[PDB]
Amino acid sequence: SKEKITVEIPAGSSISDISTILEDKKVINNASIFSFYVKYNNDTNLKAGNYELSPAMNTDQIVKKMQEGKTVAPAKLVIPEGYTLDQIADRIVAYQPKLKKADVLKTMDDPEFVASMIKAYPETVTNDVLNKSIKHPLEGYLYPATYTFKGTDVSAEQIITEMVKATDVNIAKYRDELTKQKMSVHKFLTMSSIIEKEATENVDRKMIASVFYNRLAKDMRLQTDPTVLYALGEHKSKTTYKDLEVDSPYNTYKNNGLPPGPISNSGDSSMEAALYPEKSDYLYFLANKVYFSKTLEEHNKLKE
Amino acid sequence: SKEKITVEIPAGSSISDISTILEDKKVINNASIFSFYVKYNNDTNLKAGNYELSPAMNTDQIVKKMQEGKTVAPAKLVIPEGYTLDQIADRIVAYQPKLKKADVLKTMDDPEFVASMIKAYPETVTNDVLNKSIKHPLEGYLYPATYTFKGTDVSAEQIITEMVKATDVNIAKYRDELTKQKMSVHKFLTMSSIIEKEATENVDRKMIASVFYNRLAKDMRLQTDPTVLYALGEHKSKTTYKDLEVDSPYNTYKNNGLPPGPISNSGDSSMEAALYPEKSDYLYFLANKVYFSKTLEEHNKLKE
Amino acid sequence: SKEKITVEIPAGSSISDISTILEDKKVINNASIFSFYVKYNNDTNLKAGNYELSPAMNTDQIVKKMQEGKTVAPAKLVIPEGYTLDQIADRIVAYQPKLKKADVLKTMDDPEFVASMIKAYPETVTNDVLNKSIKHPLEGYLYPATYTFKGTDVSAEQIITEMVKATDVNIAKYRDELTKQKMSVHKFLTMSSIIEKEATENVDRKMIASVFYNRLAKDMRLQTDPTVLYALGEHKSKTTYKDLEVDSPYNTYKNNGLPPGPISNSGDSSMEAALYPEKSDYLYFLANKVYFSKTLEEHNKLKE
Amino acid sequence: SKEKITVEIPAGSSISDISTILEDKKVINNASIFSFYVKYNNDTNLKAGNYELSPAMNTDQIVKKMQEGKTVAPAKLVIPEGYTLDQIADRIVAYQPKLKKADVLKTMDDPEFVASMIKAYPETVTNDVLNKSIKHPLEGYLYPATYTFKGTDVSAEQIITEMVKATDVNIAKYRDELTKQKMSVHKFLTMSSIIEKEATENVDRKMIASVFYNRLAKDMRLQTDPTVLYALGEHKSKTTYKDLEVDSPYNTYKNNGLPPGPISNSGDSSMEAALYPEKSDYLYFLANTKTGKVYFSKTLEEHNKLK
Amino acid sequence: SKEKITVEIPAGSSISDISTILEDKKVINNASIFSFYVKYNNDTNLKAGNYELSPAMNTDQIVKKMQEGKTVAPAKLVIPEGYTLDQIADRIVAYQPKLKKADVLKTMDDPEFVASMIKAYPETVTNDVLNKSIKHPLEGYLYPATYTFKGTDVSAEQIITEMVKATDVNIAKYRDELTKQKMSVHKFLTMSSIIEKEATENVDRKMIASVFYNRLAKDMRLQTDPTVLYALGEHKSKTTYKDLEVDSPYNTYKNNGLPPGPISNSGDSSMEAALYPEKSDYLYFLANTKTGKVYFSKTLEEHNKLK
Amino acid sequence: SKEKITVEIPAGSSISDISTILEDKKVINNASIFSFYVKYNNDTNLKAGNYELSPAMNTDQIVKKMQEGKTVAPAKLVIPEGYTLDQIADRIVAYQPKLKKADVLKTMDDPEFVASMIKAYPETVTNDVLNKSIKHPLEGYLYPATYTFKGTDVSAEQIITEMVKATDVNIAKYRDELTKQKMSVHKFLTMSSIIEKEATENVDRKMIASVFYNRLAKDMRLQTDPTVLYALGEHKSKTTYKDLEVDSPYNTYKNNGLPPGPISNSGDSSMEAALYPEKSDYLYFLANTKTGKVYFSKTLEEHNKLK
Ligand SMILES: [Cl-]
Ligand SMILES: [Cl-]
Ligand SMILES: [Cl-]
Ligand SMILES: [Cl-]
Ligand SMILES: [Cl-]
Ligand SMILES: [Cl-]
Ligand SMILES: [Cl-]
Ligand SMILES: [Cl-]
Ligand SMILES: [Cl-]
Ligand SMILES: [Cl-]
Repeated sequence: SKEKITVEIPAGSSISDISTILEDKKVINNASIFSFYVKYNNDTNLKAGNYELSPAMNTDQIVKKMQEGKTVAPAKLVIPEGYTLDQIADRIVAYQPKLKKADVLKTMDDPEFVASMIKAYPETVTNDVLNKSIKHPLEGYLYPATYTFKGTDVSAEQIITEMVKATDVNIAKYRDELTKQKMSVHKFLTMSSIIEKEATENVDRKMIASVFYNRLAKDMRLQTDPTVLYALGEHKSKTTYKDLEVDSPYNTYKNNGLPPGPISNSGDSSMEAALYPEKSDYLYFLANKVYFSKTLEEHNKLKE
Repeated sequence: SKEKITVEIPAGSSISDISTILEDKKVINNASIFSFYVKYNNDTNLKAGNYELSPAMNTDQIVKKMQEGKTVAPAKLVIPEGYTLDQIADRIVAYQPKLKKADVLKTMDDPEFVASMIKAYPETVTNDVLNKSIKHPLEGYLYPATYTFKGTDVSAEQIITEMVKATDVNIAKYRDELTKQKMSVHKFLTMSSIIEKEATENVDRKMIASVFYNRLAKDMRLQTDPTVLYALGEHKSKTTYKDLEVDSPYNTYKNNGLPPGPISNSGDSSMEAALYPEKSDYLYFLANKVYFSKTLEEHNKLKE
Repeated sequence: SKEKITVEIPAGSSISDISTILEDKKVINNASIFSFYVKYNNDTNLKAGNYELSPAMNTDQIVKKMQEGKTVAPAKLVIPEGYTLDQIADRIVAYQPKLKKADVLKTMDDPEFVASMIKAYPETVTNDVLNKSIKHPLEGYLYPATYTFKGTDVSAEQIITEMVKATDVNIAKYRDELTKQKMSVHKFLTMSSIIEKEATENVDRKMIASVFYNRLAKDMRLQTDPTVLYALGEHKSKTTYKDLEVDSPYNTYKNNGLPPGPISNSGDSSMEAALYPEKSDYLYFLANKVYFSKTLEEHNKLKE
Repeated sequence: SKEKITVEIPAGSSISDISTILEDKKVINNASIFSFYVKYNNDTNLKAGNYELSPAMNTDQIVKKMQEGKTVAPAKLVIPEGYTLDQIADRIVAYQPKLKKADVLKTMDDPEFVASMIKAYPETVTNDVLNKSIKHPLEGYLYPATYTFKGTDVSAEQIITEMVKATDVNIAKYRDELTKQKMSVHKFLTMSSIIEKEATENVDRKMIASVFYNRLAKDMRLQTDPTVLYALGEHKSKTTYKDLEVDSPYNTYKNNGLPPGPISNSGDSSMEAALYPEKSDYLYFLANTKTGKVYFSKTLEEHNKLK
Repeated sequence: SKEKITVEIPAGSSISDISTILEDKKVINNASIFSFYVKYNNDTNLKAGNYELSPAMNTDQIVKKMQEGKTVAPAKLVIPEGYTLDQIADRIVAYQPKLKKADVLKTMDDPEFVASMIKAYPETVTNDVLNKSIKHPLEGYLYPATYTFKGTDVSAEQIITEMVKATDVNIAKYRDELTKQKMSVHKFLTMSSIIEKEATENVDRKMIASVFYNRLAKDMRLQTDPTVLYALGEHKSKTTYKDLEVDSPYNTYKNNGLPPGPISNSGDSSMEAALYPEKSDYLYFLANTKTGKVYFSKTLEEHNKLK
Repeated sequence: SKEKITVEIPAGSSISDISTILEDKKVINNASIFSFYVKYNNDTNLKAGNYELSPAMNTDQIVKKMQEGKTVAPAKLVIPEGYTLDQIADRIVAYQPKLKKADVLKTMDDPEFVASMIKAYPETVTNDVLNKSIKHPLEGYLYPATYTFKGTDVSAEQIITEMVKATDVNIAKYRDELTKQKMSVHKFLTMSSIIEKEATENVDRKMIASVFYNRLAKDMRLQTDPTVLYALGEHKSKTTYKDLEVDSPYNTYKNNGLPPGPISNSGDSSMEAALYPEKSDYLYFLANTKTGKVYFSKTLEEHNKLK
């Protein structure tokens, strides 16, 4: 009654994770033993979410409540900012384990599914996503936020649709300014993503933005590493010299202008940054504390 | 529904084997714990075969499905080529564990059971198997292949009968050529078995056959080791000099001609080899790469 | 049906013992795990006896069959020869665990129970057992043999009564010879017990008997160690010099003649020995091979 | 030769907590079996912190590192913006483990140590820091940067001195403007700090600064939460109502003007804002408790409306 | 003194997989208890391969051999027929563990190493191996036999040289026939190889050879699967339809003639077949996907009928 | 300082078997936990035999003794009555472990060793032992007693010699009677042995002896089971019907007279019986398969009636 304890099970939680949350919250006495019960009975299909449980509630009543998903708040699909479709796919299958990563990736790039989004969100997803130079059409169109779903075994299509919708809803406030600058949504999101992937912790994004706009204006290549990493389709730390020679239109070391599309989704500061850049004469920047230099010399003479 | 996983349990699988296949296939989380469940409840009578299972299927529902043998494909009794009745008996009891090896061996050599085969497969099993010099009448008559059975607790007689039948069915294609060369089935199978036991991996069986026919024709003893090993009734690696003195009609070091019967069952290449030997003047061969020498000298001068 | 396995559980078997017999006989796969099941469910009241069990019989069906005592042959109370009432009491409580040793010992020496035996078996248990010099009246009257009982929670009185009855039944054959030599049952059993406790493995009991009769006849004390050990009420190996001074009528080092009664029950050879001693002039003997010497000197000069 | 996984064990973590983090991070295979090891051997004295572990690392070694507390020692001493002396003390202890937190705090506030700084950097640290109402004299005077030391048992005094020197060196460019506006280094760093703690990453700090100056010129209290939190010497995110009543000169809800000194150190961004604010009519500001987008409103009603 | 059981741990085997193989092979008694040992001690870095273990061998030793990967080192280097340079590279590494697979492959294809062979064995390895269209110049030139080396850190070059020398020595008997038919050693070894990969043990290779020659004389492509598999540098059993479309001069479904070079080494049986085929009218052949009995049919219809 | 418990591990004991005997004997507390230790460490090579263990003895030591087979070594070599050479061989090996059973048996039957005994003890071991029909020449000639040896690696020959010497010394008292009855030492020891194996402890051996002599004088076969069992070289309790048909001169069901030699050694009791039997008309005897009380009946019917 008033002896209730509210536990929170994040999406993608292992059996040990669940067991340990239950012990931390005093619902059960020993995490190992609960893990043993689960594996012994093969009750591994536990649903994430928030549950109202009580101490000395029989182990089977607990497990059964979790297998039936009788929650007080649903499981949370958290999609962070700076994520590629591939990374988002990892989260989706960790959240809805009956889905397989290869199928989710197939749906995201499916011509018929992509066309449905173009039709359903015409002012956000346009024919621009169909450029043959783009690797994955919806890259950058799945918005960073937490999502929940009421259905059972929800499809990858339903899940992805909500992430496109959130993008449509959340950039509505930027729409008049996009029209004022005659900037397509696609380019807006492209610029935001390159700003997103370079932006450190507390670094000023509006300055980073100004460096990229300044370079576009003077016909200098953006020479931004996260685009090369994206072309090679990998989420690694550094980029070697051999990587700088990757033959891809996303390679901003060998191609002038913005890449064919975004390389990830973006946060609001990166979006504000793209639309309202700072006015400066900076053409270079180095990350870690971020030093903006305005000449060829100052930058090269600012190593170590 | 579409969440089904097909698992395959080979005949003779231990509890650990079963447990591990279940973990490999993602039906259960932990092999040790399933092993523990089985032994704790004493549910050790699990039937081999193929099952349609799903993840998070309760452990008892899994075990119960395996105890009742509710399979999508039956258990497979695999009898390899080059096997003696004794080895086949090992497989039979591993496949149908309510049978005891001593009883299976008794049935194989039972006068009344042997006579029934002579009557049921008259063109394959003839009075030749009744020669008092033969150790085990049906040696070589149980064909190498995979067998399945629908009945419950099938008798050793039913099982053995099918292996005799398969021999009858599969040598039907060689029957006209046997008549053409006036070669009894018994001798055909005898020759095939000695070819089978000498044949290495990729060695040419038709040459080995020609050496044995050449020796028969010149009244030389076959001097083939697997026959001595057979006489001593053991499945060992080497044959010592004291073994070469075993007093048995199967001993081709002390008796001229083919032994009284086969020393094992044979594959199709060994059978083709027996009926269609190569024409050559080779009288010796040494195994490991197989070198055929055509004179007394060349062989002795080809050691190490 | 024909898959039955007969297991034998001796009286006094621990849980490990039971578990191990079940594994040895192939009824279960693992003794430890069965032990775990028993202790986990607290099903420790398993009845000894012989059971018809089968492999893959569910653990609970096995335990339940043993808790209900549904045996094919009852539990065996084995009483060996050369046992004191105290040792017999150990066996009784190990066989019928609801009884307590202190109560069983109380019943054995109870005046009213002793009198009932005198009344029920008048030609075997007589007033001689009431001599105030006797430590335990029925000492030696409980016969060595295996006993079984059909009742539930049988009383110590019922159990002891059967051991007195067996003595009455089994010495019936010696009765005419006892009358011929005018030897009371009490003395007969007393002599048998001292012969029983000295008798080694293959030593001749009729010679030992003759030494004790020879000593009685010449008024020499029997000087037999097991009587001193009995007086001190202990089942130990050796007897120190301080033990030889125990002030008890059972002490045959300080009292002439037979002790007041038996110091244990006896086997048939010891009984035959008491009634039909050998004729000799031996007055001493030393145990280990047993050397009988006929003079004071020969014995003392036969150490080490 | 081996791959290194950094794991973090939070303070107050139970044995199950630790086991499960190891399994999550793929250093061990099974959290239960690890819990059993710890209990069986009775190795329950496991220290919280950051460790560099390897998968397949023998269980004994893992446990032995946590028992002894052989945690990740940073190659360099990094001091970020918006940090108080207490937090700097942590980064210092983490970097030079032979030093104890209590001593480093004492050195910071040691009258003789503070007097030596007033003597060594007279243009930067002046008698202003000795004002009776200041909690910690050098609060705000240890510059945010990356420092390294050649020495072996580097003392807290040596380290702190390098941070005070960095401040002195790095504000040299603002000297001319400070002299022109007649703003003391102390009031300068005070504004900078209240600006620093109120700005999310991308916020326009020059507007935040203008609000404060506007309030200051209009005799309106600054009412900035970070100053309340600093008053309580507490590193939390939100302030309660009871906190707003705290008796302290640092409480800008109860006192007009700037607090007696800075509440943290500041980045160049904030320093520029302090000296070069924007000329505007804004007197209120609110950052979304979601996006971190700062909205400046001219009047009290406009501000309240944003709930 | 002790009995030795060889166990095989396949690549990608889980801990349960390993435990159960040990129990199956009777090296340990209980797979569960072994899994627990591995997890408790955190000895999860167990290398795949072949090991010589003994029953009753202390658990620590077992695990220690697998961790260190102290696998069965063959006394001799055996190279069977039908092997490609990649497979020879494995047998070499297994035999001389100090050598790495990547280097052995590089040596095989090293322009300077190949030129040295053309110089050392001029009657056997000629400029033919330097044809632009060949994947690996020495493919087919390393003879199948058993080799042994007295040396200590025998180099890949020494080893490969002995195999090339064996080829040179062992084809000496075919020289006279090659000269008479004017068949280069290179085309000789090419035929031999396509014959080798198409014959089950007992099949009549001289008929297989006649089919190929017949097709060759009739301008019919050889359409032999093994050449397609070799084109993909893949050691599988069956070829899919997508594989038959692979763009490569080695693809005998898309190009007439023999491939640019051999696809493996060959046994004497195949070599005889190449030089002494049977005179016949067969143009197709099919081996049972069951018995391995090869059926030669004269026409296209007769062939198709065997499904 | 410590209490010692002797435990016995029978041949073919499983790990559970061993664990449970240890628990029964109170050397360990819990059979399960011990089984787990054995399996976890993979110490499954536990030798059968008799061990002196102590309670609280560290588990590792217990297991280590059984692995190495460091069993209870008797201080002295005791040879009881009714023992055959095979059984004596066991007592010898148990006492002097460096010796192997197969060698001790060979020495016993070694022609040169036997000839040396015929030479060293000519009054006792004569050419009679070399009779073609005897299984083991010295069967019955190794006296039952307790022996001890000062030597270090005492040989089987030295040991056997002492037992043959004991026989020679200890039958000296019967010499005069043997000469008077003209009974060879060999027939003497033969009777003694068949008398020995047929007597329970307290049975009157002089009556058993009279039966045999009576049968012998009446040309009735002795039909004594122990001779049949000895014929089969088997140490069992009961003889089956198939055993009674065994082809051997030792089989007294198929041959008249005494067997070719003794079937074991004998105690003085049996020896006296052989030389001084009782004069009686008994021709049959039966010992209860319960009490071991021997009943002698004069005729065939009286005997059969006792079923
Ligand atoms: Cl607990
Ligand atoms: Cl697990
Ligand atoms: Cl087991
Ligand atoms: Cl349980
Ligand atoms: Cl349960
Ligand atoms: Cl696990
Ligand atoms: Cl086991
Ligand atoms: Cl442990
Ligand atoms: Cl341990
Ligand atoms: Cl316990």
